[PDB]
Amino acid sequence: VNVPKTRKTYCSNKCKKHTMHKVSQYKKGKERLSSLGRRRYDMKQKGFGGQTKPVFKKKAKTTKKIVLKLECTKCKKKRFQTMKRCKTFEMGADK
Amino acid sequence: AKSKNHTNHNQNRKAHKNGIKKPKKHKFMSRKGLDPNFFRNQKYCLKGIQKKKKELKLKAKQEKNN
Amino acid sequence: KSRGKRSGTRYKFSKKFRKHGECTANKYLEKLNYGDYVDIVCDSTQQKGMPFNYYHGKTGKIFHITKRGVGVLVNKRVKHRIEQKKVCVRIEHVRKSRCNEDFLLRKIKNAELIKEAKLKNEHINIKRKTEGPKPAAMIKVPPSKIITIEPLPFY
RNA sequence: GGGUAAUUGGCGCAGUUGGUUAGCGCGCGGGUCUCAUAAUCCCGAGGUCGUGAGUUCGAUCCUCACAUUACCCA
RNA sequence: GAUGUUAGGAGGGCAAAUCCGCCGAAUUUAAGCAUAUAAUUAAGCGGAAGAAAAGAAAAUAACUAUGAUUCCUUUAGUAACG
RNA sequence: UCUUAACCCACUCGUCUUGAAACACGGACCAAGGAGUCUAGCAAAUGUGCAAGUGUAUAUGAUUCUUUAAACAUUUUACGCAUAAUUAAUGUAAUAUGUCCAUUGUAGAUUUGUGCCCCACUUUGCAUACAAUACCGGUAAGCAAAUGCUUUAUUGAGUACGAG
RNA sequence: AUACUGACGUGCAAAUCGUUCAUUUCAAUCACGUUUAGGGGCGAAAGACUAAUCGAAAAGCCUAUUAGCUGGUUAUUUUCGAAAGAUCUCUCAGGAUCGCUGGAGUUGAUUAAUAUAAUUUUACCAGGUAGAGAUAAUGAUUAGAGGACAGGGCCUUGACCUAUUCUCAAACUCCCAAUAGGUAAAAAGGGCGAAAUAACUCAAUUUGUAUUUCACUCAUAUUAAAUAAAAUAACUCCAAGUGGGCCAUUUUUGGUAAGCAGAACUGGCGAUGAGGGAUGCUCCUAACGCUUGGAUAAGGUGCCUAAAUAUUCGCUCAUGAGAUCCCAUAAAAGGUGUUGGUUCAUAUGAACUAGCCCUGAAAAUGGAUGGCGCUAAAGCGGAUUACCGAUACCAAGCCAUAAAAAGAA
RNA sequence: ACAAUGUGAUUUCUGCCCAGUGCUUUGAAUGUCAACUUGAUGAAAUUCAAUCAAGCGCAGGUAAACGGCGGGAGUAACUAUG
RNA sequence: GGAGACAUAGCCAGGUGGGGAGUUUGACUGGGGCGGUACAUCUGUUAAAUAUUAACGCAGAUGUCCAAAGACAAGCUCAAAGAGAACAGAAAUCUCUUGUAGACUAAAAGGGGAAAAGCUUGUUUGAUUUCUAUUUUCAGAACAAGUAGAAAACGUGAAAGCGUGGCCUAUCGAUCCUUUAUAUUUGCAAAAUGACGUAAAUUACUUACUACUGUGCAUAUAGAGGUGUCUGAAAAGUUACCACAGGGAUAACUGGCUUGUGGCUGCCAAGCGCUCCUAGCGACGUAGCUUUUUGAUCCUUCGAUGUCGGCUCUUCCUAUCAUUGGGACGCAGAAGUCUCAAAGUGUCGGAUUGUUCACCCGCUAAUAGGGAACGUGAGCUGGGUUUAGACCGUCGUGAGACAGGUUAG
RNA sequence: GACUCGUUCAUACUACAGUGGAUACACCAGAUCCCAUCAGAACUCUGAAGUUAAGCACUGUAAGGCUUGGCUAGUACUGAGGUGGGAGACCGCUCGGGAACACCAGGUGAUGAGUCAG
Repeated sequence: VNVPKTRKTYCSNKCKKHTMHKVSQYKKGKERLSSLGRRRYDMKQKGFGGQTKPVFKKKAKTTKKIVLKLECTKCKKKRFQTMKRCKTFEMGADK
Repeated sequence: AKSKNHTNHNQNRKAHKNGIKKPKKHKFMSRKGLDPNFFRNQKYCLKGIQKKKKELKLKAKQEKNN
Repeated sequence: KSRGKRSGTRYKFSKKFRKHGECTANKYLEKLNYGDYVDIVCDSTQQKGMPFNYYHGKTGKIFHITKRGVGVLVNKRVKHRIEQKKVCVRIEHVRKSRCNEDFLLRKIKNAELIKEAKLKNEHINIKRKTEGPKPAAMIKVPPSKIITIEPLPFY
């Protein structure tokens, strides 16, 4: 599946009008060490007693839903767009 | 262990026992999802008619009072 | 095993022989007022607004109308109880019913008949006849025209 | 997922901001008794996308594949 | 610092309900179980008294402010943890 | 009454079980013992008292001190639950002063009248059912400097003379 | 402690006895003292042994440990009375939650009514199964006939056409039943008018809509089609038990079949006696307070056994007759057995046919029309009566329950 | 000698393979690999980098270590076998 | 004496760590394990003409693909068949005629589609934001997939219109947590952090007035990271050393149903039998019986019906092997084959094997076939199979496995 | 007569013929501009010189098809009952409901609104 890199569309925030957006691919990045859940988990882990939780380990599906990041040129407020899970994803490629 | 997996048997017999129940057939019902535009217009109509009726009733009452 | 939306619909939703091809243009003109009775007959020349299997061949009151949609109150048997279900369909499948029209025609005919009778002060049994037993009668049969019969031999 | 290293002609490998190689091999001609041999053809999306500059396969960035280790509240 | 059958004295052990220090489980609960839970419990070991412990502000509040400690009534099955 | 007879009938009880008289299990006999309770907290039901309140807590007080380890008493905003909701939250919070009037319907109990008693009109219009409007908290959306505004959407275990 | 797998095996013994046998100066045997202790000891190693206790000793406590599993789970009468479906479940011996049940209450009916109904009616739909079709389509599929593209010498094999022909399909369909299903049948409404109201509608302040207010007026002395121990209804609450099921007809899928596996509709059975089926959880009859008399059902009427050795017309002899739904086996094929037919020929020969009967017809404890028995049947097939025959039915009494009348000298 | 195993008198012999898993030997050329340390950034918390631990990896050694130890065709004066 | 600021020890930190610990080790399931997924789903069929509806029933499909294969308009008509046109042939392109779909429509299969839904071309990004009413399964919960709208903003077409993903039916995911978006919404608990900002004012603890005010953490709202045992535990083996709670809801044993399988008997008559259907046979076919086999089954028994065989002993059967009496013959006698009445009487010695079975050898009159809970364990025997020890192979990293053998039991 | 919009959506179709063109439809004439292409073929535009030859209308055909009706046939099938028959397979009866193809006969259209021309 292949999506072009700019798209004229309705802008949800700080607009009412259809205008151009730049299109990019969301990615998760490194979890913050001082985030509350990680702090609780770190505290549970610490000291004796071995691993303290579930580990989400069974592992089935081989794809992950593709999400486009939309940025309006006129007003710097961004918006998400979700669509079906696909195996091979391309941005701006061949016609 | 192998055990029978379905049957509709006896269900009908139970069902008729308290009778096949009917809905309660209310004359009016909520208009919530039904057509915006037309029902908002109606809300104005009801307010209009009601206001005229109220004003006339007040006029009769105050006039009767003197 | 599976039971998806158009499950088991093969012959039911398919058109009869020589009845393929788009919904006739005239058919959009038909009048729908609130509380009119209306049949739900599937088509398949139209795809949007196609209703689920059960509401095929059922008939109910119209309670709501949109740009091309029609809400129909249909009774559904669910185990020990009928309950009322609001089936939104598009106009191509909704058909103006006739069952109501029998009663309506009867009202009109009765009103005229009653008005005339009452004017003359001639008491009258306006209610439906509901076919009684056959009354007695006298019948001429020519004695030369009568035919007589026996059960046939076997072959 | 981290971090690292490797992918450049048929084959195998060097090189990095003023360069597209060297060897083997192939093709073809030259040459000492037969070969080793010299000479010339062969013959390069430098894994991928984009940027930074007088100037880039080389540097910044992007991504896949291969490799080695390690993480696995994912 | 030793040494002394030097002179005067003291401690040891028994008893435990309540009481004070430690040390310390698991069966169990989760319809399994690993974190939690059982429980700062039981067992183990030390020490007191007619009661003990605590106690005379490195307190709480954010009010018109309270004012050593203990207990009752309560806040409260709440803030909170998981 | 008991006792034998006689005609006709009549399979070991309990039990788990689709199906037990069973070649299913438990029962040699007898006597006595022997198994859905108590507390905590919650609920509805129903009873009972009081009623926008309610409960007198802990505790004090009494010529109360066999019973009494109960009963009795409690100088003109203690606490629980109720009396208002809602939102994560700073928090905000119920028509609205044209009038001590008490939002609008359709059915609908009870009442008044007519033409001591059935009617059919009228008349008042509870409970309740079904709707409808207002308005309050959250959220939208539109506006936006402000005691934030809005005819519009929504959402709530909300409200429209209490019920606990 | 080897063999006798000898004695004993409620022993002489919770390992004994007899006979046989292995062992004897050494890796020998015994005594006593001493050492090592429980996930520990010890083991020339068997998970052996550690006081009759060992793949984790014995004792007490934590501890009345815990158990979706087994067993048990206590007076009477009376009333109503289930389920063995369903969804989700580390779920299939469970639980939750629906279903189905009782109690409590209100509302409504209490006016032969409207609401209403496992029902029909008249309207009106919706259908694609049995069926039917192949020359209607798709797929199968057997034959020839008549014709104007290929190989060989007008001719042969054809292909290919055209009109035909034999047989076909859960997953083929021109067409298509029955049964089953839905909607319809008027008063809180409907009529035909007027007038209002709106920011909607439309070109339309009147073009509609919809509401509202007024008018006029629609059957009702059987009730806008019947029929109805039709309100014993609605509805709310709180809660139970249950969530293994099974059988018959008919429809039915798997399987050679199965008292087999799996479904569909209904009825049962389960939880249900009683009368009949000899005998029996399910078949037939019929559902049960206590009694008296009556008359029957289902079924019988030779005796067992209550009613007929009834009547009336037939058929039937069997040197393994036959005899009652379910239901307790019998076929293909034969018969110059008798009985009727039916078709042919010249009261005979032929050919068929179906009744009973015969052959085909073999199994183990002895042996089963229920038994004795039965042949001018007590057999088989009818018809005709009469009779006998239930906890069912009718009349009457008595009981409780339920409702109704009805009552504060 | 002490400790740890395997095998099991004598006699006769003790073949092949280090790929797999073990076990084992070298190291600052070497990839990764922890605390600490050390520097940079920031107002600080933080956030970043960097360093010669063993270990593994990288290079070998080892079968009286665990262990392991192939398959098709075709071919000789008869046929047969190969 | 020696070693020496190194050890050692203390505390951190990495590695190693079945030496030792704690624990787990799905479910369905015509026994269980193996195999499979029927566990989430979708088509057709089974399904019995509304809806419903099952089996480890049947034929299959699903975990994707897509900036166009999306959106809109316009133009065009396809598959195929015929007859033609240098190279040119069955295919090449071109032309004309015939062409209701025999094409194509991303992918199963079924629906739907011809001035299109197909194909070609133009323009585009609505594959958008916000919110309802709802349908399907269903508890009338959830997700998911839709249908009908509304408020926005747009896309296309001249315009009506149509467009809120794919012609319709499939293409999938709770809580916590993380992650990145959104806001003139909020918090960080006695306070403050834009900013002494803007005016004043006096010399100060001055007065008004300002939607926007540190880092970090947290919320609210919205996506996304995944639970395929798909309404969501982070989970491997073994026990023949084993324990306990239960189960005939469930195997290994009889009996029971059925009789595929086995065994036994028929019927047909093409042939075989020198010629000759039937003396003796008997294919192609076809109908039964039997329960001495093996199955299928899982009704009965798991708070125990003592599990093979031999020995011994008795009775029953007949589908007769001998003996007795007969009949037929491809019968000259003899030998014999088939056959009918026959169950009176009999039916053996051994070698070898745990053996049922088997095979010999020998006798014989013949060495028939069977039943009785596979007759016969409070009659025996214990060789086999089925406890603990042991061996060898293969298999398993291991503990260990073996419808392989072998030995003490 | 003719047209424009339609309706029912084959009695309206198809195949082969014949018959008809005042006015009308049409074919037909042309390419400057708008427009459209490979090509004025189509489409578009601009004409009005010719013509019923076709389209179109009307009618015909032992036409095919389609459509009513008969007849297939009370056949096939089926709801309810049955201590009915049949060894079984299956088949009657009682109360009911009741097809299809083929075949044969007829039929081959009807019509709403508006307009022009004798």
